[PDB]
Amino acid sequence: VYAWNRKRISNCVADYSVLYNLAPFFTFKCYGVSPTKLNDLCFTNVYAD
Amino acid sequence: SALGKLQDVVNHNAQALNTLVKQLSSKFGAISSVLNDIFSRLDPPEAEVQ
Repeated sequence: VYAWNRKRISNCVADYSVLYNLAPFFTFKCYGVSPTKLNDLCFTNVYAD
Repeated sequence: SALGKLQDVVNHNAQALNTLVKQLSSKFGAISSVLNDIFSRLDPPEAEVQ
């Protein structure tokens, strides 16, 4: 946790329906956007930690 | 300027209507003035008050 990774996501299509088998028992509680319509949106810069 | 009154009628109506249409792009203290952006940004609990 102290030396957390940082990854850059760009020039790709991001699918969220795949994030079910890879991460069972997940919890996408989050902020800044309604998760229900993340499908029809576009993001300029995505950082994964 | 002989026909000032009729032109004043036309100008009054046009400017009132234009004020009405320009006021539509006012924030009214919102985060954003587009209801769609409000709808794609917040939870319905606070989108409601917005």
